[PDB]
Amino acid sequence: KLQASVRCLATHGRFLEIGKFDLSQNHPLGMAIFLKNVTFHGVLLDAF
Amino acid sequence: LFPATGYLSIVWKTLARALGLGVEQLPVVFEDVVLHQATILPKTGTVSLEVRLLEASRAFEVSENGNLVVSGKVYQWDDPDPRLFDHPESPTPNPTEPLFLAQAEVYKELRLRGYDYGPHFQGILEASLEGDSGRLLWKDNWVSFMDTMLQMSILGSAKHGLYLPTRVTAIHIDPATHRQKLYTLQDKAQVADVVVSRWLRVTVAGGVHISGLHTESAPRRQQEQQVPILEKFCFTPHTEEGCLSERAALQEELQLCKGLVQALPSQQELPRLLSAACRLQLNGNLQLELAQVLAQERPKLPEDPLLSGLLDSPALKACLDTAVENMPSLKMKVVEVLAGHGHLYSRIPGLLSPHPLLQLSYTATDRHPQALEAAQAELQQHDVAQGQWDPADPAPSALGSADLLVCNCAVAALGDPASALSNMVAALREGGFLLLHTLLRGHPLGDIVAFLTSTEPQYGQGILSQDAWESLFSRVSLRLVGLKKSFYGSTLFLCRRPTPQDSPIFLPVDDTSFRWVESLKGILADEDSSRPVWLKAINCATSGVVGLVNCLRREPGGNRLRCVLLSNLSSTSHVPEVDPGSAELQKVLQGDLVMNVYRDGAWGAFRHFLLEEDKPEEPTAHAFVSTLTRGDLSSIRWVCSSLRHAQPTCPGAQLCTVYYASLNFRDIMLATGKLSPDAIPGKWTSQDSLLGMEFSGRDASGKRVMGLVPAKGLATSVLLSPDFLWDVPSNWTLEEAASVPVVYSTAYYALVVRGRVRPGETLLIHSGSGGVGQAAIAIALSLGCRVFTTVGSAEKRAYLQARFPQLDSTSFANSRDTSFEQHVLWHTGGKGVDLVLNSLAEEKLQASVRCLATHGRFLEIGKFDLSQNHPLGMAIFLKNVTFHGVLLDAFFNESSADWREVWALVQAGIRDGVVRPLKCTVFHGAQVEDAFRYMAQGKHIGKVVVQVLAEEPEAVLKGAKPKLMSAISKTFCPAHKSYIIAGGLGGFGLELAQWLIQRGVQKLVLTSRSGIRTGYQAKQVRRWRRQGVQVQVSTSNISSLEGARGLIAEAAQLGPVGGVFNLAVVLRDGLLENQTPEFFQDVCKPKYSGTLNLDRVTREACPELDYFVVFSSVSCGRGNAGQSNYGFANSAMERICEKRRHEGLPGLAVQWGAIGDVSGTLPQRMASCLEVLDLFLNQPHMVLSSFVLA
Ligand SMILES: NC(=O)C1=CN([C@@H]2O[C@H](COP(=O)(O)OP(=O)(O)OC[C@H]3O[C@@H](n4cnc5c(N)ncnc54)[C@H](OP(=O)(O)O)[C@@H]3O)[C@@H](O)[C@H]2O)C=CC1
Ligand SMILES: NC(=O)C1=CN([C@@H]2O[C@H](COP(=O)(O)OP(=O)(O)OC[C@H]3O[C@@H](n4cnc5c(N)ncnc54)[C@H](OP(=O)(O)O)[C@@H]3O)[C@@H](O)[C@H]2O)C=CC1
Repeated sequence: KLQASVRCLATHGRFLEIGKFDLSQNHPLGMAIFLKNVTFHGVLLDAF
Repeated sequence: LFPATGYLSIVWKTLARALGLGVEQLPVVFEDVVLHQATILPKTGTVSLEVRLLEASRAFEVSENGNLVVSGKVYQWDDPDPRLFDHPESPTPNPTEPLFLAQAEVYKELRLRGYDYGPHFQGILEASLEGDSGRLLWKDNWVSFMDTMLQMSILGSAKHGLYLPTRVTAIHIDPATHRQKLYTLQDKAQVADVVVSRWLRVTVAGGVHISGLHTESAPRRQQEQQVPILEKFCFTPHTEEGCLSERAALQEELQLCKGLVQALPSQQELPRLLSAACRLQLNGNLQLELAQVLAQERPKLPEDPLLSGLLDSPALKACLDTAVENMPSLKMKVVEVLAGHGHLYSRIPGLLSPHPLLQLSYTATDRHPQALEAAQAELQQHDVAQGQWDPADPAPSALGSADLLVCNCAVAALGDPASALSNMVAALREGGFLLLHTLLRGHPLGDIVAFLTSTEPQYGQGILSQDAWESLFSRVSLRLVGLKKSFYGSTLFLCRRPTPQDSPIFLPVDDTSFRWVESLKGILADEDSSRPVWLKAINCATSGVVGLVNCLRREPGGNRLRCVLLSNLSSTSHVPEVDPGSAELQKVLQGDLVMNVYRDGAWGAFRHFLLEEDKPEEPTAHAFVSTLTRGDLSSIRWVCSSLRHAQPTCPGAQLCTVYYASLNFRDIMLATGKLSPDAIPGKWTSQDSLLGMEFSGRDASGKRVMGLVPAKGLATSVLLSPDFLWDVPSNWTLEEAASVPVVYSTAYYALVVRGRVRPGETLLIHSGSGGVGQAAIAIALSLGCRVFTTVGSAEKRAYLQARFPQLDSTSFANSRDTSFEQHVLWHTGGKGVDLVLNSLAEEKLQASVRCLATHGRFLEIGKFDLSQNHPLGMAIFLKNVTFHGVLLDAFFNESSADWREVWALVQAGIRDGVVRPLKCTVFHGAQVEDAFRYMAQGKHIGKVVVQVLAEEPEAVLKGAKPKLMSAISKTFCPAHKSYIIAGGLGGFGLELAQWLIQRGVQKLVLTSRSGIRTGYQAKQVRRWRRQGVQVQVSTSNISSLEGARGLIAEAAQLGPVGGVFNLAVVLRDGLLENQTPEFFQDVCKPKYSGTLNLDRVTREACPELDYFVVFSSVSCGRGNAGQSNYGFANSAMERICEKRRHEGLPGLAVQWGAIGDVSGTLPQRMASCLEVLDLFLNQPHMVLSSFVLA
C-alpha cells in the first residue's frame, strides 16, 4: 500500500507518512521518485 | 543485444525447474526488475549466463562472467486473477479513425527511430495511430511476445531517439489466461490484442501485464558510420588554359625560381636545385656539377609543386573521367610507362576509387628492373603489376592492347618523341586513349629545365614546343581530344586513337511528344549494324539526352550511342550550327566522344569532382556553441543560430545580447557525453545544442542584465522572457554578474523556500568550494547559522577561510572521504544538523543522512542516486525529517508564479549585499574548447566563464548588436514563410518535412495526387498539426501550368512562398525494347514539365523565394540499365536548375544513390541524407551528388 501511494504523487507533491510500520521495519524507498520534485515527510505528533 | 524479456524467460525457467513445475503451469510475478548492463551477443562464440535464486528473500540474480546484469524479485503467483488482464479503460474512448498502422509502417517508423528488428521480432500486425492499441502475433515464443509489448509501448512515445528498458516495477504472467485470450484470424495465425495505457502506465496483451516500465536513453553512437562520397556535377571545358592561376604558392615559387634564372632559397626541391646550381659558379658552370648535387639525387622533381601542379588540380580528374566514360566495356586496362620516375601510380588509382562499378588492371612499366625497385609495398597495397617495357622498344604483348596510356614525361625521360609515340600507338588498342604530361618548350619553366638537365639528352628531348607536339601527334596519326595547360607551361595532353571511319546515323531528339523513342527503338534493334547513332538536341537547352545516353550505354547496343547537346545558359551567346556541312559537327565526329555538350562558346562534357571537405562558414551576429561529434570536446565549434529570424522588439521575446556566458557541471556532462540531451526537461529539437544556463549582457535597450535560461545560454544572443532577468548594479562588472544567476537562485530555492532555514540553525553544506556551496554558505551566514562545509583539498580550505572569515578552523571536513560524518557528529554533540545540502555520490549520500537531527531536512541537489534509483531506508523518517528533491529546472517548464518568489529573494539579496559574485576565470570565445577542458580538469574554484564580447565603459549603449563572428552555416527557415514540398507524402517527402519543421517552417503545402491514403501519413500530419504547424494537402498537379499556379496561390495564402522542393516521382522501368512513348511522357510529366512550370510560376510571382531544390538520381550521370526515361527526366531537371542559378535565382539538384530507411552502391540512412542535404544547401554549386560505395 505504501509503495502504491507514492506512485500517486504529482510533480511538486508532498507525502505525509503518519503510519509507523514501514518506518520501524526500515523498508527501502526508491529515490527515483524525487526526480519529480517531491517532498517526503515523516510526521510524528509525539515529538511535541 | 540480448532482450530483457530473455532474462525474464531464463529466470522463469529456472524458477520452474526449482519448483518442479513446467513453464506453462507456473504463473509468476516479477518485482523490482533492474538491468545494469546490456550483454552483446557475439557473432561467433557463446555467452554464459548464471541465474541464482533466493527463495527466502524471493530474489533472483543474473550474472555474466561475475558482472551483475539483472537483479530483482520473483515468486510463483499463488492465486491468479483473470480480472488483472481485462483491457484497461482506453485513454481515448473514441479515436474514430478507420486508418491504422500496418506492420510495414510500424517497423519503418521503428527503423527511422533506430530499432532494427528482424522477422522473429516483427509481431505487431497492426496498431492504432496514437499507438495505444493493436494486435500482436503468437509464435509460441515468449521473448518475442514481451519484446513486442515493449515495442508497442515505445511506439507511442513522442521522444525521438533510442530508448532501452532499464527498470520494470511489476510483470505478471498467466499461461492459462494467455491461452484463453488467444484467438485465430482468417489465417491459421494466432493473435492477441494489446492495450497501452500511459495514464496508468500499464501494457496488457493477452496473458501478460507489465506495470511500471522505465526506459533510459542509449548513446545511439554506432562506430564506423557511413561515409558517403560527396561530389559536384559541373561543366568542364574540353580545352582549359591558365589552369593554376588562382593558387598563390605556385606563383611565389615561380617568382623565386625565375628570379634566380636571371643573372644565371626555399624548401621546395626545384628551387634548392637551382640555388645549388648557381652557388658553385656564377659564370661558366659545369654541366656535371649542376646536374649532380646532394639532396637532388632522389626523384624529388615530381614532388616539386610546379612539376606536380596540373596533377593535383582537378584537370587530371577531368581527363581520367573522360577516358573512363568512352569505353565500350565496364573495365579499365591502364598501363603506365616510365612508372619509376613518373610516379603517377600513387595517384591514378586513388582518383578512380569513386566509380562504383569500374574495375581497372593497372600495370607499372619501367625500362630497368632496379628502377622502381623501391616503394614495392606502395604498389602491392594497390592492384598494380610490374613491367619491363622500354619506350623506344616495341611494347611487349603481355601489356597487349590497352584502353589508357599514362606517361608523365615531365619528370621521366623519353628516348625519342616520334619513336616512343609510335611504339605507344602500336601498343594502344583500337579506339584507345593516350595521356601525356609534358612541359612546353619556350615557356619560362621549359627554359629553366632546358638550361638545366642538359647533361642527359634523353630528358632534354622530352621538352618540346607545343606546335612540335601537335604536329607529331598528326605524324603518329593520333587525334587530340583535350588539353590542360598551366599558366606557367605545364601541359597535360590527351589523345585518342582513331577508329575506322563509318557512316553515322543521325536522329533529332528534340520532339516534345517523345515520338523519337519509337524511331530509336527501331534503329538499336538492328544489332547487326555497327554504325554509331548520334543523338543530337539543338532545339532546346533543357534536354535530358545526357542521362538518356548514360543509361542507354548500360543496355545492349549501348556502345553505339553518341550524344550532342546545345545548352547555352546565355541568350546573348550565339548558338552554333550542326548542319552536316558545318565545321563543328565534323570536328566533334572526328572527336568520337560520347558527351559533346556546347555551353557558352566551348565544347565539353559534364564531370564529377569531390567537394571541399571544409565546412562552410559565414559572418553572423547569432552563433551558438555546439559539440559537432558527441563526446569529443575537440569538436566544439561555433554554429549559426536560429535567432537570425528573431526580433528583439517583442516584449515576451526581449532578444538579449550576450557579453559573458558561464559554464556549469551540466554543460561538461553534456559535451563530454556522460549526460544525454533528452535528459534536460523541456521539448527540445533533435538537432540543437543545449549548452549554457546563465549569461550577462545588454538588453535590447542597452541596459545591463543577467539572466537564467533552460538551455542555449552559450551564444551571441539569447531569447529570454523578462521574468528571468535582473539588473547588474552599478558596482558590478559584467564579468562578475554572469556567475550569480544559477548558483544563487538554486541556493535560495533550496534553503529559504524548501528548507525554510531560520536563524541559529546548523547546516552541512557539501562542496563549499563550488558555486552552489559558496552561495549556500553566504546565505547561511547572513541569517547567522553555524555551517559545516566539506572541501576536497587544502587550497580550497584556504580560499574558503579567507573569503568567509566567520568560518572557524572546526567548520571544515573532508568531502572525498566519508569521514565528515564523525566530524559533524562530534562537534554537534551527537545531535546532528538541522539542514543538509547534499550533492555527493551514493555512499556519501548515505553517510549524510546519518547527520540529520530531529526535525531535520535533507536537501538533495544531485542526480546520480536519483537516476539510478538507489534505495533509501525509511527508518530515518521515524525521527521527524523531510527529504526534499530539489530540481530548479521545473521552473522553466511551469510554475512561474512560484518562480517569482525566488526572483524576489535573489533581488533582495542583491539589494542587501548578501549576494556576492564568485571568482571568475575568463576564457575568450575563440577558446571555448580550452574552457571546457579546464573545467573538466577539476581544479577550478568559482565559475569558469566565457567572454563572448568585451564590455564597454558606457553605462547604457544605444546599440548592443553583437559583433560579427565567423561560424559554421546551418539551414534555418523564417517562421512566417511557407514551403511547398511537391510529392511531400512520399517516403522522402515526409522525412524532409519533418526535418524542415525542426528548422521552424510552420507553414507547409504537401502535394500528392491521391492524398492522405496511408496510416503513417495521417499520423505524421496530425502530429505536425498538433505542434502548431499549419500543414495542408493540395492535390494540385504541377505538370499543368494552371495546377502549378493554383498550388502557388494556395501556398501564398498561408504566407509568402519561401521555397519549393520537387520530389514527385512516377517511374516506369524497362529496357528500350519494352519502353514506349507513353511511358516516357508519364515519367517526365512530374519531374521535367513540373520543374518547368514551377520555375515559370516562381519567376513570375515568388519574389522572396530562397530555396528551389530538385531531387535527381544517381541513375542520371552515373548511369543505370533499364531506366533511360528516369535519367532523361532527372537530366532535364538538372538543366533547368543550372539555367536558374546562372540568372541569380536560387537553384539546386541533388543526386542520391539510394535511400534505405524509407547500381553497386548501398542504400543510405535517412539521417546521413539529411546531414548531407544541409551541407549541400549551404554550398554555392548548382548540382551535387551523394552515394555510399559498396
Ligand atoms: N536544483 C538543481 O537541480 C540544481 C542542481 N545543481 C547541482 O548542485 C551541485 C553543485 O554545483 P556547483 O557547486 O555549481 O558545482 P561546481 O562544479 O561549481 O563545484 C563542484 C564542487 O563539488 C566537487 N565536484 C563536483 N563535481 C566534481 C568533479 N567532476 N570532479 C571533482 N570535483 C567535483 C568539487 O570538488 P570538492 O567538493 O572536492 O571541493 C567542488 O567543491 C552540482 O551537482 C549541480 O549539478 C546545481 C544547481 C541546480
Ligand atoms: N532511392 C531513392 O529513394 C531515390 C529517390 N530519388 C528522388 O527522391 C524523390 C522522392 O522519392 P520518394 O518520396 O522516396 O518516393 P515516392 O515514390 O514516394 O515519390 C513520389 C511521391 O510523390 C507523389 N507524387 C507522384 N506523382 C505526383 C504528382 N504528379 N504531383 C505531386 N505529387 C506526386 C507520390 O504520391 P502519389 O502517388 O499519391 O502522387 C509520392 O508521395 C523523388 O523526386 C526521386 O527523384 C532519387 C534518387 C534516389
